Amino acid sequence: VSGFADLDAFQQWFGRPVDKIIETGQNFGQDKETKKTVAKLHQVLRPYLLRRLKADVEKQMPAKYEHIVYCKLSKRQRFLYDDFMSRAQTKATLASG
Amino acid sequence: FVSEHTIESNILKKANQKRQLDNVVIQEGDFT
Amino acid sequence: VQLEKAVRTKSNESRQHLRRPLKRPPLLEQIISGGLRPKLTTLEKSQLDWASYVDRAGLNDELVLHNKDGFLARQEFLQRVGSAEDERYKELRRQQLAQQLQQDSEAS
Repeated sequence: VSGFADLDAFQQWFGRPVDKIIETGQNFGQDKETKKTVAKLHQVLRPYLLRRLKADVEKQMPAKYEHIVYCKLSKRQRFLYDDFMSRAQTKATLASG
Repeated sequence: FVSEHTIESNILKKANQKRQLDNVVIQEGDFT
Repeated sequence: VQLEKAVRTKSNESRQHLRRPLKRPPLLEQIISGGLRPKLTTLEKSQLDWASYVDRAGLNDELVLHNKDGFLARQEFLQRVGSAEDERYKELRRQQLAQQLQQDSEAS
């Protein structure tokens, strides 16, 4: 019986607090009880974990430049989009097939 | 490529959050 | 009877001062608390975005006209025609099977 911890037994040990605080990352800067669960996870994962970012190799490493391109909508595709979206909002919000 | 005033943008929004999620999770490496 | 009367003759209840810290915000909670429009289910967030865009851009009338013509209307017409000819084929099959059965019963 060398089991690590049950999928339900891992919900007490971090788990629900982790995705509770983390998904509410706006208040995650409080780090009063969040640091407890984060530290527990770090300690429990240290025996089996190994991660190294691009900080280990940076002397000759071109950087990444993220760019977002905005595209307009064509006339007949706009017609298609409006028709489909109005039909979907009329069907889903109420009785349907 | 993201179309303005469309559903796609909203979907894109979701992704970015999960990205920074990892940025406040992974802290392993060489322990002191 | 004295203790009950003494307890019932209290000093009123002046300790609360009408406490109501949030729980819950009327509309800010529903629209943004926090990100991603709590229970957004992006379809309706897209509804708000598309309605605002079409209103501000003033594209409502031609869109309404072309959707009165519509694209899915042609699909509904095609599926109606398909159902009609399928029903006709089914009727032909049923009548032919009935004729074959009556001929077979007559023969034997």
